[PDB]
Amino acid sequence: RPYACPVESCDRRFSRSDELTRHIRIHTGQKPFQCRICMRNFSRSDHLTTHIRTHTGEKPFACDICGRKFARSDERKRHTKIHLR
DNA sequence: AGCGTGGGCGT
DNA sequence: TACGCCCACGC
Ligand SMILES: [Zn+2]
Ligand SMILES: [Zn+2]
Ligand SMILES: [Zn+2]
Repeated sequence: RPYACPVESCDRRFSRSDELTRHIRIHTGQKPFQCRICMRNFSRSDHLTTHIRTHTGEKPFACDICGRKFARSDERKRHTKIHLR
């Protein structure tokens, strides 16, 4: 973690330069991705793709046990667990 | 439950 | 650099 955040309030260190650049955004308020539908702005590309799903209702991940659908895999993961109890 | 959003990192 | 996953936390 040879990359440190120069913001005198922030404590963060990163392994690559791109992690730092990305991180900077929290400091600068830069939200480079706009949702085409609601115009809302987002700091990341991946976050934008997942948020759009809220508009379209697209759910690419289904539970293997019950077939319940989710917009995100993390949502799926959180859910499969319930089948243990 | 739904979903914003940061961190780690393969590529 | 940039993307796009996973993974996790928080409300
Ligand atoms: Zn910082
Ligand atoms: Zn939107
Ligand atoms: Zn299920």
